[PDB]
Amino acid sequence: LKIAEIQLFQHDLPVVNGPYRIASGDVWSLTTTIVKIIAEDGTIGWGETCPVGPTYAEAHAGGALAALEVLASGLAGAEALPLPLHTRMDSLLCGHNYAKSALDIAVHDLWGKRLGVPVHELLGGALTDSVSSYYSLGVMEPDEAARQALEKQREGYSRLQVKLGARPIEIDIEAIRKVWEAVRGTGIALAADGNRGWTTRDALRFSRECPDIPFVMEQPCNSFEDLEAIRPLCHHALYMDEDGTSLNTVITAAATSLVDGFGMKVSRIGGLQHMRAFRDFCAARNLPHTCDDAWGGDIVSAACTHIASTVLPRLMEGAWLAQPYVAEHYDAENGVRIEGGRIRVPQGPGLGLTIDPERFGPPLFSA
Amino acid sequence: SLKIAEIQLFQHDLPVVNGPYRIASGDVWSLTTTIVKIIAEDGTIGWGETCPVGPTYAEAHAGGALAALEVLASGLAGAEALPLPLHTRMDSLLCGHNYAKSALDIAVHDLWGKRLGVPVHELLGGALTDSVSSYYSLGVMEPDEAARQALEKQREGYSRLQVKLGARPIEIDIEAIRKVWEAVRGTGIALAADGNRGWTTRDALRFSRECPDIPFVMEQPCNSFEDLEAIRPLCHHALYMDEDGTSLNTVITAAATSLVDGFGMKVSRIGGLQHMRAFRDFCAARNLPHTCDDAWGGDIVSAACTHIASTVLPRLMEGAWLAQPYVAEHYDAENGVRIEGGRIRVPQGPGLGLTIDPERFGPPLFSA
Amino acid sequence: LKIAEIQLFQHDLPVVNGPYRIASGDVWSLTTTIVKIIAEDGTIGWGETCPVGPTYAEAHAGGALAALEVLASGLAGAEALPLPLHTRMDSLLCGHNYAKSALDIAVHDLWGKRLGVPVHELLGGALTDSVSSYYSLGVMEPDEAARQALEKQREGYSRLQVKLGARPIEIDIEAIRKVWEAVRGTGIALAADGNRGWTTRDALRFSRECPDIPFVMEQPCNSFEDLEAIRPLCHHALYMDEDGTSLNTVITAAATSLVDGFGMKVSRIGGLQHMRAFRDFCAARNLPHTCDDAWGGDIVSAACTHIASTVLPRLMEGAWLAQPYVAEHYDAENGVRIEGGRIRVPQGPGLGLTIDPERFGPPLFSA
Amino acid sequence: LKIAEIQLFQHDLPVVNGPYRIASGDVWSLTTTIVKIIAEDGTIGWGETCPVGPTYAEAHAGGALAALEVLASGLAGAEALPLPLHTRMDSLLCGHNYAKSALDIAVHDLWGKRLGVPVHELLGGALTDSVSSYYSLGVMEPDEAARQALEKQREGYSRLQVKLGARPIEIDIEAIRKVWEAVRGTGIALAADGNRGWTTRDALRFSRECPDIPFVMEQPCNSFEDLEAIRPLCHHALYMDEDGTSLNTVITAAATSLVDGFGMKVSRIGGLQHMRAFRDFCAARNLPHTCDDAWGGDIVSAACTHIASTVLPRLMEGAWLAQPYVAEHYDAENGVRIEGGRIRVPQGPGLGLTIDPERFGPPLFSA
Amino acid sequence: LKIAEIQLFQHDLPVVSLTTTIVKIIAEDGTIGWGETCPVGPTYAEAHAGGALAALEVLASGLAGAEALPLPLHTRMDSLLCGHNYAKSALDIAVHDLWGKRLGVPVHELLGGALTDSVSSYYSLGVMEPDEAARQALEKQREGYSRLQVKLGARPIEIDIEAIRKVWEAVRGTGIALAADGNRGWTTRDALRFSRECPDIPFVMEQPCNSFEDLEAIRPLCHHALYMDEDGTSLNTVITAAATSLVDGFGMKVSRIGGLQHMRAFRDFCAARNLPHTCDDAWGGDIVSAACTHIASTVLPRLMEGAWLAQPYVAEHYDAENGVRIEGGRIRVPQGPGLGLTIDPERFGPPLFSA
Ligand SMILES: C[N+]1(C)C[C@H](O)C[C@H]1C(=O)[O-]
Ligand SMILES: C[N+]1(C)C[C@H](O)C[C@H]1C(=O)[O-]
Ligand SMILES: C[N+]1(C)C[C@H](O)C[C@H]1C(=O)[O-]
Ligand SMILES: C[N+]1(C)C[C@H](O)C[C@H]1C(=O)[O-]
Ligand SMILES: C[N+]1(C)C[C@H](O)C[C@H]1C(=O)[O-]
Ligand SMILES: [Mg+2]
Ligand SMILES: [Mg+2]
Ligand SMILES: [Mg+2]
Ligand SMILES: [Mg+2]
Ligand SMILES: [Mg+2]
Ligand code: NI
Ligand code: NI
Repeated sequence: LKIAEIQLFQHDLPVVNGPYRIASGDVWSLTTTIVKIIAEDGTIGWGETCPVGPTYAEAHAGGALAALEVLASGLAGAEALPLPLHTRMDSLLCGHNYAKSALDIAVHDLWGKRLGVPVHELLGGALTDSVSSYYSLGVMEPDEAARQALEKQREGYSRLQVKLGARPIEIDIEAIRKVWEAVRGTGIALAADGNRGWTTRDALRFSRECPDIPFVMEQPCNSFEDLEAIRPLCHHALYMDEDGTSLNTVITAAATSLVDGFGMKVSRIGGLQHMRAFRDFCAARNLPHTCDDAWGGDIVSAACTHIASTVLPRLMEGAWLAQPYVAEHYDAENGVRIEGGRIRVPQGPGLGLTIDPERFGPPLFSA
Repeated sequence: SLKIAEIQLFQHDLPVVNGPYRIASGDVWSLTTTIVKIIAEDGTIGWGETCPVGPTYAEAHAGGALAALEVLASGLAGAEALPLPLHTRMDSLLCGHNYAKSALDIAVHDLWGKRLGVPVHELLGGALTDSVSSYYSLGVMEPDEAARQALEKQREGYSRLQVKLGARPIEIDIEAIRKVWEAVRGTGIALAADGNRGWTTRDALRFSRECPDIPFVMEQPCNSFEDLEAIRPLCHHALYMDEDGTSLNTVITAAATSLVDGFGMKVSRIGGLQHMRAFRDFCAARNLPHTCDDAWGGDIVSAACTHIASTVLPRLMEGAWLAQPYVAEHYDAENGVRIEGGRIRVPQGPGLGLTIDPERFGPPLFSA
Repeated sequence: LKIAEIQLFQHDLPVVNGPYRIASGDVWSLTTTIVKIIAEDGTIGWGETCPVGPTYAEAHAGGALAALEVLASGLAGAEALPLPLHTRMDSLLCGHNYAKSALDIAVHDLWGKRLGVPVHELLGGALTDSVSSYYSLGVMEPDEAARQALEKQREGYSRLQVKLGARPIEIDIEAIRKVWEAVRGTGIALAADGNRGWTTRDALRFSRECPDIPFVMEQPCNSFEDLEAIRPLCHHALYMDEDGTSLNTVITAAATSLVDGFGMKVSRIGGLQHMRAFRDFCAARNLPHTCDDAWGGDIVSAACTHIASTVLPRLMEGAWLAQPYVAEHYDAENGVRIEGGRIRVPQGPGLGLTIDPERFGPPLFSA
Repeated sequence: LKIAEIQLFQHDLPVVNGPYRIASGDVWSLTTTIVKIIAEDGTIGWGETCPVGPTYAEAHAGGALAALEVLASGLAGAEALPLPLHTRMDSLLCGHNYAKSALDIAVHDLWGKRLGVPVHELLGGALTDSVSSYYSLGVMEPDEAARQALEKQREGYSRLQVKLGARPIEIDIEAIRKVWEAVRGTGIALAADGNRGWTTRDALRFSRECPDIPFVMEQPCNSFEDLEAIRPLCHHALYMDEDGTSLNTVITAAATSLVDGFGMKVSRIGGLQHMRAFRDFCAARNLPHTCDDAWGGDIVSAACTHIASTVLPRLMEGAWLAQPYVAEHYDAENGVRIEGGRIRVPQGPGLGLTIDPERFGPPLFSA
Repeated sequence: LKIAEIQLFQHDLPVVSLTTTIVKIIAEDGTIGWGETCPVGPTYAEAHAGGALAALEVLASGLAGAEALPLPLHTRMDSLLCGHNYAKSALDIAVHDLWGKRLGVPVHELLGGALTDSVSSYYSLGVMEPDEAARQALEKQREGYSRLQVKLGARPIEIDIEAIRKVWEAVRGTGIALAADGNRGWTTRDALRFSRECPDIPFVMEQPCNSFEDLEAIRPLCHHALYMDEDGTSLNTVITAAATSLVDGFGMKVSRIGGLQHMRAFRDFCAARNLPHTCDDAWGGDIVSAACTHIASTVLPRLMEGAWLAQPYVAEHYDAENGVRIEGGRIRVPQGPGLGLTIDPERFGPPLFSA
């Protein structure tokens, strides 16, 4: 089955209860980029990519659109299968995983609709009908973080990510301690996310002062080299997030045993094809990981949920979704949502979405 | 959610045409293959196969295949016929025994493709090519004769030659590789020197040191992972792992430490197509060439290897070796894959692309 | 003296007060595989191998029988001595140490009977007339683990292994702490056996939270690579168990100083010939080790007791026997047993057992 | 002096007598992206960035424009100095060095015009009035490469880069051998550029077969990890080019002594501010390097020539310019050009260019 | 069976003399076992005849009542004296002799079972003029030796290189294995040169330099195999060397490693790691040579680089009938009980020392 046409759209998503505060930069609203692939038989597949602001990673909305124009321009006539798609995409544009991801998601949607099976089947088969999620607390005053921590634990979340940084480390330590005192005993898993915001000096301190607090340190420092620096000097587990920019890079990290796990985003790694290989890699190495993306609506969230359902539950640290912060569903009936801290896995063909072909207005670009 | 309703096991002898096939770790005259038939609840069937290359090549043998498949089969009825649910269930029934698990994995991919009406290569992500390269394996033999066969095989169209060495003085192995190279230099054919675990580090160092002018890769020259690590910083020839690549975990250790420049990879050793496709993706990310082989087998094994090989970037695919030229019979005489002009046409039918008579292998040895 | 005939049998050993709980898979009852070697003069030697279920290690009862069939089929005519035996066995079948072990044990039994000396003499000579043992606590409720631990210390065991895993690490930590509370001050040695069940994340936490508890961490993680990962980050001693699958691998581990000691099983290493080499390696390196096997009756237990008797007591962490969990003795008079937490070493020829040749019924296979 | 306005333009540059063949992908024509910064007093500075096709690196013309739109939109009121500029740019957009480079170049042009001094003075002071260059031979038949090598050597180039790859390694070896047979005896420097195109297998072979040929191996393989893999196994010097994506990564490479030198592009490292730091790092480490960019007209070429003039000549491997492949000059009088294999350094204020404010037509974007 | 008495003797072994030290262990039933240790003079290793005797007096004085088995023996010996492996080796050999005699089986059976009835040997060429070495090399190849060790050093590296090239030219085509033994005599500077100039000559470099550290220095810079000899002073050190893959093989001496009990462990270690090794000792008569031959017979022949014996340089036998000897470059393995020797209890005269 061949790609006949590709259409590109953008749409705004304002942060409900915003802003969402991250040490690398806060977000109040997001411009998502939507891909529709149309097959020669008229069937469609949807894809999406939505950077969380322009400073979180090497990605932005205008960049997604520009890269997708290049990719779309060379894709008519290509087979709508993941390996042929990626081979063609790599021949048109180097890098830009986050743009490539949107086309990859759309191909998986189209493929599943063609064969009449859910994307999770195409990814090897779901191991579960519902997946755990985790809640991310933005950088905030310690007492409020403690208050929300308990609130989200009572709502059913199995894991809590505490965002830190962009302020003195004293306050970050105060925050993690207060959150811990609020939720200790509940068995909820704890991640301290520095979002590249800490010098090695302060990362060493954070771990050294808190041996009694069972957080994992998620991307505390700004580079792969700084993770290597602190690894032999921190007795807490270390997780890579922002630095995991390719399958190659994660292979370097986990075979050198630099980290004990990953925050992983579908768009950063280049789509479900590479996310599936990443999952298989982590399973082989017994390394827990999340199944996230940067931001987005129903399309992104469906993609993450489908991949998350194929991960051994003990290794799946949770699928984080932007859903609670997004005031819209592209598909009000079937769009995934967090319920009791968990997410029900879609069972329809493809991503499990029915979205009107003209939902996102006239195309910004067609090829 | 199509479930497995019944599993049947069989064994069948495959005598080596023009045998024996000579390896440093153990010669082979005839091989016992183990066949799995998975019957789904709608009566659709999937075939799988595993056939160790004698009992001394690797930690695997025909009797062991059957015994492990009995344990796996006994706990598999009612399982979903999808790769991840299958492997999760299999791992809950029996630790290790990748070569046995591989047969069930292949059968599940066959059944899955038939249910969906698509070839196994589609299920593995999509073929990049309609035909794949192969390589010829010259057994350990007299040097001038190795050279004569090497040229014959090059002229048949093989893109790559594997020269089997070992179980004799290193002097002779060096003589062989030089005679072979003299015969084919200038044809551009790729060259692998396979020590088949047979060299001490002493002799491996010598083999590389004496032949900088011969562009072989050294395939599994020594007996262990540690010995590969020993010679790696002291050999200026590329090094490939084969026998030591016993799990996804192990190959990840090897390639991210850059111990090797490539792999001979066998579907059964890695535990089936599910793991082989992850391995493929790992090699693609690392730009590491690899083969797509298995130990031995008939049409079922050979189809499995051809399907995965079709999904590899041709510049990284060192060839799919098949036992086909050494196997007198085809299970499916019409659709069974075969080597023609040193290459292999990729099957396009649903599943593995085979139709095998349900009673081809006689009554089941075991059913569960 | 040459081997004239080999006979194979299987026998079921139901777990007394079962099941025995392991993170890698629990056990309710076990099929043991018995080897009888008949020499050309009619003298017999017995051997045995019994995996602890099919998921603990790469070994199962059906695999033992299948491998022993191949080995037995090429063994008539071989000298009944350890090196000629292993040389012939390696020419017939690659690997399968647990099967090869049964034939090795039988050869040592036969050899000792021919020469009129105990197996411990053939292994270099016993250093003691009784050996220490250790008790293995299955995964259980922390308070009950603590109660059983004190009870076993009071029986006279010099060491306790606490099995952990297949549940949240919080509970494993609660268990080790409560066990320690119960037995501290008695000087009983403590092992915390993760049985390959912990991610590196959780292994780091287990050590980090408990510097005050003198456990060794026995095989906390699933691979050699994960042991390498946590080694520079845990201040507790690390022991290898399941990963010690050959003399080659042990040499890698202990000369890189990856571990401070070993759980070692006779079947995993391939028999008494390799176990005595292993013992000599540990003595040269001052590394303590156990002298165990997976499971089995009188034959396995005799083998473990004989090798254990030749180890310097300060390095011998104990010989664990399945005996207390096995209802029946093959030789009720001479079969070894744990008394006051210790085991009296047999002094008769060979393994020190006399088993009726028809004890296990007719042979399943003869060659 | 503050920035009052930023204008963005694009312009076509067809490869004179192309294509220019690279393993990572050939080029027939390039779209350049031009920046004009206007200060509050009306003085202007010009900048430029022109990726060499979309597959050479993680950069493309559409991406340059999209990123520059984001950057320009937040730069009004910023001080026209390198550190204030980069600090502001980094607060607006993560990464995208190739886009940031264009604004950096425009800032240096403006700054030099305000102070009445050449950019090379602002960079610390030129050490020479003319700089060496090197000629890059595209991938071509070995016989043709050898003849072109001979012609360029006789023309006066001090160094030749031979582009290789995207074909059997046998042909690359034939090519470097013939080039060597042509230029041995002339003293010209030789670089063999694999352009990320070789597996480690083939890179090992290329070096092993040619110890008598004094090439440096420039970026033979596809990743930093692959350079690390071959480094202890190749007796030829190794240079990094494509992998040198930030000052951070260069520091990792040269302090671990992974490489003996660099091909460095101004746009990849993020502009003249970072190129100057890179220059100082190479001087401290005694590591030779080029002063190139990916492609471009007079603006890019001026920037490269200015930085190149400040490098110790013995460490300056040459400033490669796209000029011979570019039909037009933005400033026909003052635009730099290669003559006798060398480049005369401009001496006017700023970059030393006068370009009509309307040369590129109406702005595509203004902020 | 307990040790009742231990007697020590010294004897001047005439050459074709060196002071050998003989141990007789007498069991309580009157059964005797013979052991021996004989350093090659005082400068080759940290060992000498006077030291052997002094250490053996200490060991003998605390051994009455000990069990005549290898592990009880070594446990008691280590409790009486630290190190002195070469002295301990003599008692270890005597214990194995006595044990085999008691059970009526050869030492090779007690060591796990012989894999062959005859073992390969190798010839050691002393440091000599290059043309002479080449002439003798061919001579010894034609006698049937499967391996040739060329001793080098104590002179300019230029001449060592000339010597190895001339030897190789003389014997290439015969398949004889070649070892270049630097005898700790080369600086790393010269060891690097020796390998670098000779990639075409298939020697292994046996102990080229003076320390373990120097072997570590040259290992990543030499494309020739490296063997350890003199530095292999304990099982512990061997484990360090071979698991770090510092070397590709060993020259190993029974006395240096502390006797047959430790040599057997070393053999098993090399078999696990696929590392070839010799089975030698420093010097000695029939007792030392029997011990080496028994352990050598239990090694996989492909891994056994040869048992070197002092026998052709020793002008007498303790047991002329059963003493091992090299014939056609190989050694027939003894088959009688113990070491396979019958030596008169009064052969060496009255004890120098008894305990
Ligand atoms: C919590 N996230 C998954 C959502 C944001 O995009 C930030 C990210 C993270 O873990 O850093
Ligand atoms: C050539 N093979 C694929 C066939 C045998 O199974 C041996 C194997 C190899 O590469 O060694
Ligand atoms: C305690 N054991 C010896 C008995 C089982 O076989 C498990 C084993 C262990 O230490 O893991
Ligand atoms: C020679 N260059 C500077 C021109 C192209 O942009 C490629 C580059 C290189 O060195 O690879
Ligand atoms: C050849 N040896 C065994 C005898 C001498 O004692 C020297 C020694 C060696 O290999 O160095
Ligand atoms: Mg994060
Ligand atoms: Mg192979
Ligand atoms: Mg254990
Ligand atoms: Mg370059
Ligand atoms: Mg020596
Ligand atoms: Ni510490
Ligand atoms: Ni070299």
